[PDB]
Amino acid sequence: LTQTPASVEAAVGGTVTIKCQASQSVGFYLSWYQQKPGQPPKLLIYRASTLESGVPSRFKGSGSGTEFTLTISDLECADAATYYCQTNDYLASSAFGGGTEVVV
Amino acid sequence: ILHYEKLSKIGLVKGVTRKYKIKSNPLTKDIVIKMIPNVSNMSQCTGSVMENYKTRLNGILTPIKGALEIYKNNTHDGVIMAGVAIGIATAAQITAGVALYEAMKNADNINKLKSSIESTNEAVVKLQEKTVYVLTALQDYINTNLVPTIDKISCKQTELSLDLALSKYLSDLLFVFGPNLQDPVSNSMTIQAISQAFGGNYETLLRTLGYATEDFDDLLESDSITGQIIYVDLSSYYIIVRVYFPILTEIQQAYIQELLPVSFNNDNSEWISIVPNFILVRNTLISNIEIGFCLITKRSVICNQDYATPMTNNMRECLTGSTEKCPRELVVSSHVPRFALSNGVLFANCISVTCQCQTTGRAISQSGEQTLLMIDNTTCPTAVLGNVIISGKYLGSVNYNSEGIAIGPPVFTDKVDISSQISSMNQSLQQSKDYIKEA
Amino acid sequence: ILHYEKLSKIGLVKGVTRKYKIKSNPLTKDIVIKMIPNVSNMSQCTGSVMENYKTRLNGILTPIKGALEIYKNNTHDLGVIMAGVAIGIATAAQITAGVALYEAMKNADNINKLKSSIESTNEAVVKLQKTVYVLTALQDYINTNLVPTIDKISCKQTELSLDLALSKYLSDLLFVFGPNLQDPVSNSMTIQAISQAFGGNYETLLRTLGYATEDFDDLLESDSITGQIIYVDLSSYYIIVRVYFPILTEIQQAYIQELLPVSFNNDNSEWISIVPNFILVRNTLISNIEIGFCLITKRSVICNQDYATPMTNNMRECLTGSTEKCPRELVVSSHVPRFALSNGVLFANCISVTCQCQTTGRAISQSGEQTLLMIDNTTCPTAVLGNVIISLGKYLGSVNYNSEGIAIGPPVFTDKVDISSQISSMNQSLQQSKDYIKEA
Amino acid sequence: ILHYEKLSKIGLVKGVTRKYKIKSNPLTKDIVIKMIPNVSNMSQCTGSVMENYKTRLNGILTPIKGALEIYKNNTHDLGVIMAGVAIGIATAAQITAGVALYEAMKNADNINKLKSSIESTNEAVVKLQKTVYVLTALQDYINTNLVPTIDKISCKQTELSLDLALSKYLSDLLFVFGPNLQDPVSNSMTIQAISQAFGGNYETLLRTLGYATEDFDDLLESDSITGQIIYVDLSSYYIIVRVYFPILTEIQQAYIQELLPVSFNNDNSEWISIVPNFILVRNTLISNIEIGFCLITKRSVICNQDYATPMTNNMRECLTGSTEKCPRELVVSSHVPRFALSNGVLFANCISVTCQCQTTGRAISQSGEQTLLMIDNTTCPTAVLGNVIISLGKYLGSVNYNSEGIAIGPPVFTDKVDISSQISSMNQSLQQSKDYIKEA
Amino acid sequence: QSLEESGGRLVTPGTPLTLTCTASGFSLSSYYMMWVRQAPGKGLEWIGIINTGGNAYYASWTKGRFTISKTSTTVDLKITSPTTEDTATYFCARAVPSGAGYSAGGLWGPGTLVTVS
Ligand SMILES: *[C@@H]1O[C@H](CO)[C@@H](O)[C@H](O)[C@H]1NC(C)=O
Ligand SMILES: *[C@@H]1O[C@H](CO)[C@@H](O)[C@H](O)[C@H]1NC(C)=O
Ligand SMILES: *[C@@H]1O[C@H](CO)[C@@H](O)[C@H](O)[C@H]1NC(C)=O
Ligand SMILES: *[C@@H]1O[C@H](CO)[C@@H](O)[C@H](O)[C@H]1NC(C)=O
Ligand SMILES: *[C@@H]1O[C@H](CO)[C@@H](O)[C@H](O)[C@H]1NC(C)=O
Ligand SMILES: *[C@@H]1O[C@H](CO)[C@@H](O)[C@H](O)[C@H]1NC(C)=O
Ligand SMILES: *[C@@H]1O[C@H](CO)[C@@H](O)[C@H](O)[C@H]1NC(C)=O
Ligand SMILES: *[C@@H]1O[C@H](CO)[C@@H](O)[C@H](O)[C@H]1NC(C)=O
Ligand SMILES: *[C@@H]1O[C@H](CO)[C@@H](O)[C@H](O)[C@H]1NC(C)=O
Ligand SMILES: *[C@@H]1O[C@H](CO)[C@@H](O)[C@H](O)[C@H]1NC(C)=O
Ligand SMILES: *[C@@H]1O[C@H](CO)[C@@H](O)[C@H](O)[C@H]1NC(C)=O
Ligand SMILES: *[C@@H]1O[C@H](CO)[C@@H](O)[C@H](O)[C@H]1NC(C)=O
Repeated sequence: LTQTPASVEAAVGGTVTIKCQASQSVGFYLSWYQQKPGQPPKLLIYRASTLESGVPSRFKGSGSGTEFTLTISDLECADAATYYCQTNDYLASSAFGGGTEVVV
Repeated sequence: ILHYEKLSKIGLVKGVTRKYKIKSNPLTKDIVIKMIPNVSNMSQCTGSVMENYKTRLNGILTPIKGALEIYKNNTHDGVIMAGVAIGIATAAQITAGVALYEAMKNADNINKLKSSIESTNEAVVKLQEKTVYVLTALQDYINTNLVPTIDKISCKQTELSLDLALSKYLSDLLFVFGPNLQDPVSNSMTIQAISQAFGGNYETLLRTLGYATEDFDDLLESDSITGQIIYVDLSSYYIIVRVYFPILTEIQQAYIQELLPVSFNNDNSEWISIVPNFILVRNTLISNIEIGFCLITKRSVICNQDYATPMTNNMRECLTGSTEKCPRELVVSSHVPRFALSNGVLFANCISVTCQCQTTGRAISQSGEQTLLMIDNTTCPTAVLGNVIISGKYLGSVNYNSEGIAIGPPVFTDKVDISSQISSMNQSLQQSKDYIKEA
Repeated sequence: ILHYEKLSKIGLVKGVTRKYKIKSNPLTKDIVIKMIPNVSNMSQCTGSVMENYKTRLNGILTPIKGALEIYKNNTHDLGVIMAGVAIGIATAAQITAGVALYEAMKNADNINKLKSSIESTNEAVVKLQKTVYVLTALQDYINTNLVPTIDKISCKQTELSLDLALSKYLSDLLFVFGPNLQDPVSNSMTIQAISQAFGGNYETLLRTLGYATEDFDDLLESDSITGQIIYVDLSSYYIIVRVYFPILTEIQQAYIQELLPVSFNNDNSEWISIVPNFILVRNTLISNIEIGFCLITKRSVICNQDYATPMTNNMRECLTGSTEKCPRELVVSSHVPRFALSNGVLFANCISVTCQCQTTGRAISQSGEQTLLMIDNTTCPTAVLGNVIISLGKYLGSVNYNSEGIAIGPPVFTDKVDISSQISSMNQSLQQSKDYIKEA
Repeated sequence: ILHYEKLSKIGLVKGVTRKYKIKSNPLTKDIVIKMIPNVSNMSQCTGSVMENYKTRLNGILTPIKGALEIYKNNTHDLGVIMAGVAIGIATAAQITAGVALYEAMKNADNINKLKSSIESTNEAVVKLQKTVYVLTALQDYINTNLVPTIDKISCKQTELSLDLALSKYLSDLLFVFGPNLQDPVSNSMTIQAISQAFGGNYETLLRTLGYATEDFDDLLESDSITGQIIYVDLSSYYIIVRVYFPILTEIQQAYIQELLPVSFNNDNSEWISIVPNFILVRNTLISNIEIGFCLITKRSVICNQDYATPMTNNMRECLTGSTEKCPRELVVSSHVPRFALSNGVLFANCISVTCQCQTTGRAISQSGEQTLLMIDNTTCPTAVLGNVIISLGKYLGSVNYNSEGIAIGPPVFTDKVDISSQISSMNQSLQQSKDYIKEA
Repeated sequence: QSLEESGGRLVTPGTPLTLTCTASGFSLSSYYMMWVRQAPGKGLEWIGIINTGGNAYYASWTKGRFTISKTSTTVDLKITSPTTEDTATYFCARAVPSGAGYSAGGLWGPGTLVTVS
């Protein structure tokens, strides 16, 4: 029901890990987005393990109940923008999480 | 021709006579049974349950297809079956394969609607083709329990509940469609078992197909309505089954006579005769009948086969008024019938039960010589047996009570005691043989 | 009385002794079971399902009412007299149950005065004024599943769901209330079957009525609780059943003795003795018992009725200490008992299995003569068999048991298909002997 | 070595030959089963139903705990030194199961340190923590049907529905966990029965643990997967059950032969030979098999234990050539098989069923002396038996099969009452023969 | 294929405002149409979703100040009693048809800045 991503990593040329944990159990259902400035978010991961068609082989994240983390294996300049982890379990109310800055 | 009067003196009181019936002349009705529900309304929550369910269902189904293909590959256009390819098979399997091949025309006609069959989301649908009824498993539960509460509960509970429902359905189905069923080519599988695919309510299936008769219940209960699998699809996961509706045809000059047992008194002991209770008199030829597989109604007996069995010559000789050949068994239990009423007269071992008349107020007594005592108007109208008072006449011999008859030797019917009797018997025979050889 | 010492040497170890119990003295309680849910709510859209269901149920119910009115019609007050000529053919149990049916007909009539109130109940379980409990069928399903979601799903789906539920209920019911029930005038039908009209939930049915007793589970399991139908109404579609609660009264001077079998080595082959496992030693009259129908609780055998059956003379003679008459069967299987424990002392066949003594380490073995080996406190304090180490007690019988020796009876074969062959061979040989004797 | 050619002349046509497989080498796993659902989400209005349910389930569970405590208190580790004296009367299987129970008790305590986290779970299937799985009973129903519709219906209706559900669950569970379960210290109870604590959902129970094996279905259907109870917690009302996954192993040089029967005729009347259908030719030793308990597949017979039984000597001879030894019985029904096919060769009783082949176009006749007729290429290719056309191959046996004839054994009868009648008559005839011998 | 949506000019507080998504290239009844909001320099915020039928579920933090409606080939998010807090770039998104859960946001619209005086 509540999200708390706090990584704010600023590493260049290496793997970067972003982590968020829900207040209560959310099962396996959680999506990781990407938002470059001036553009709408684009889905990167849904169900916390599946990759949306089009994304590269990287952007492999995983986790379990109220604990999820996305790892960007092969980092480059093109991959530098805000990251969000939305809970998408309840139809009645689905909420986003705090923004993160990779600042590569 | 059973001399019921002489049998009544050893506790075998004539009972109810019934007629004998057997099925014949079936009628064929095809019906599809879709084995996978449609969850297009709530696909957001499926997850990976559908993939595992489909894998398990394919694993369950493929042996059936492999077995049916054996008889579908060889049969060619009557119909000639290649014996060499089949190799080993009985007559029933050959007949079932012939019927299955004959059903291929309707199987193909139904299969022509593969696209429409897969896209049905309802418990029972009717697709015009002649019309064919498509059933579905768990589609009513998904429609009326999960979809309505799609918004109230989380998508993790819906998935778990759907997985549990599918697993339970598979568990129920495995009892019938699992490795136990290794002879798909046969028309001896009852509709009650086949209904496990749809959920266990064969009433809906039969009503949908359409049953037109007044004795439908009697046919249904006696395992006389059976079905066969004529086609299985591993892509859309559906099976086409052909249901057979037969008609009961009462056999002529054949009836079943029932003999109610009673415990008689001899040598200060209670004995019960060991004689079959149900006797199949057909064309004035007595023989046994297997009642375990036959339904018994009040006025007739219904079976799906002819269960008549040969009866030993001694039994037939005894049933025809020769009581010397009928064995007896001693009674040690205190719960055994002691009296029986037939045609208005009362046959009752009158020493064990305090049998006592009412009109004159005296008591009815029997001497040790007699085995059973017959009570009717002549003796006195009303009889007070134990705690029950009761009120006809006997159409047989007038002097029934004071007749007397010889009785047979005793036996023991315990399962274990048979082996001991046989062993001791042989022991005795061997001793006599050795003695004869010595002299 | 059974001379256990001699019986042990042939591989029949004495087991646990149990008491013998049977039911008696039932107590009666009436209850009304409805067969049709009261769909008063969501009536605006139900289709023609109810009419078809009622028409179907009428055919199922009519035969029961027709059978009951054979004994309800021709019976008059005096005790209660009966018309023997009119009733026709009947057994003792049927008449003994018809008298009870007529006795309960008065309470059935008293209950029937509340037909309007019974027909108007729309809950799974209700009480009407003593008190009479009404148990509607499928009412919970309609109240908790269909009614709440009436608006969400188009009622054309609600009609189909109700039809499916009724069809499933009828399919379940037919297995018990169908043509298989040829005689409804008997009080020998279990509650687990009478409850099928309520969906198989007999726990609620029994809990609703008084059940105060500390031996309820044993009574219920043994199928000693039975109900009888004493009224059927084809206007409101309900049946008044009467349930019996008996009490277990243990027989005096009677007990059940169990002899667990053990394979024994004779003539280089292991055999198994063929003797009844359970023996009913009642008033020192040895007899068999049909233990299959009864219930075996750790401290008693509970039976619906006296199931004692006679025993042949040879098996009585052998159980008394004459081992020469007990048959033995060959053992070709590999999974059979080979040792047993009885009050500390251990009776084992130390040829098929490996025997050893933990305390000393030396192996303990038997020659080709001994039938079984008895390991006790004196022989070996701790015995290692296979992979189990077990401490042992002392034998209270003979000082020298391991070296007594006894003869054994003749072999037999108990296979179902082999009994016929054995009989045919014996008759065949009898005819040959008759011909040979007649020749001389 | 069954002399198939001679046996075929009396309606014993050889069938499929199958392999013999027996379960062996189990693999152990543990799983918790809770039996009281959590009602914390709808606790505000639930009545006092849960207290009564707990009271009843405590009585249901106490006997199992008492039975288990016998071995736990009396077993001390050295192997494990069984008390022996305290146990008293016990069986080999019971002791072997108790040893395994004590061995599993070591791990059963580690799972017991999560008790605080086992009551809090409110899901049908949950994973704790080296992993533990908790399968709450009757928890999906509450979460899906009752909690969502708390506001729609009055709390009284919800309480009544919950009580009905609990009573139904108890009714379903009381068949196997009640007084019938006299011996809980044993690892021979199928997983189907053990899953009754989970509502007959053993598929989910096995899927959670992982059925990582190719022959899972055969083991499941052969009762080869069994579970054992290794703990009972009355305070939290749960049970820890250990499941066994065994592997099938084939017995070398062992196979099973099936002889399908045909109704031959002799002396102007039909007959059918009485010979065992399945024969276990293990290590070239003929023996009977209790095929009823085993599972018959298309190319193998799977069993949980060696079921071989001895075969009477007079019956081995018939399978070895001496046809006259084995018996036969009369046929009065009109449903017995009358023809069969084996390796593309037809064995038919042409007198009972009309024979004809289209190739020649003329009928096939059988003389009175012959018993069965062998039809193949040599005679005429395509037979027209009944209303089914069939093409036949060639026979590998003697060319002049029909010319040769054989003798047949004596008639018998296999009815239950006929066995007693024959024994009595045979015992009577022997008595008269003995009296005649004594007189002279 | 692009969920082009009409924007909204700055409006004085206390007056209604309406936005629309001019969906094209796909059927609008096949998928849900969730609405999302993002204040400038702040994280995304959820403001409701609409079923295929006329059943729209709203966020807890909004006291029924929004109105979600569906037209033959467009959806509308009408605002009532706007205030300074309402300023943000509203986005129009369609949920992934299946396999992800509710409000997966498979495809998103360009977004429109609904500022408030
Ligand atoms: C029977 O024919 C079908 C037709 O495709 C074929 O797939 C199948 O393999 C055949 N069966 C065998 C045993 O060859
Ligand atoms: C499923 O969705 C279709 C199309 O919207 C609708 O016609 C049908 O009634 C729905 N079924 C259920 C279970 O609501
Ligand atoms: C027995 O006597 C009564 C008269 O008391 C008579 O009506 C009846 O017909 C007699 N029995 C029969 C069945 O003939
Ligand atoms: C055979 O009959 C005799 C005398 O009637 C009897 O003593 C003997 O026990 C009987 N044997 C058996 C077991 O049939
Ligand atoms: C419909 O159901 C509600 C709740 O059970 C009940 O209060 C109401 O009386 C019902 N309708 C009638 C008139 O019985
Ligand atoms: C009993 O009496 C009633 C009323 O006369 C009648 O309808 C019913 O058929 C009778 N039943 C029998 C079988 O005597
Ligand atoms: C066995 O021997 C021990 C000493 O070794 C003794 O104390 C005990 O009482 C003996 N008796 C039994 C019953 O084991
Ligand atoms: C009968 O007894 C003899 C010798 O005691 C034995 O050879 C034979 O196997 C036995 N056979 C039967 C038919 O029981
Ligand atoms: C025993 O054999 C004789 C002669 O073969 C035969 O007449 C008699 O019926 C047989 N009886 C039985 C069935 O044991
Ligand atoms: C339900 O119960 C859980 C604990 O079992 C609790 O955390 C939660 O707040 C309750 N409320 C809900 C959302 O059901
Ligand atoms: C076994 O030990 C426990 C713990 O002392 C005790 O409560 C129990 O009564 C003992 N005996 C049995 C048979 O329960
Ligand atoms: C059957 O007959 C044909 C023609 O005689 C022959 O080729 C064949 O070998 C025979 N057996 C078969 C078909 O294998």
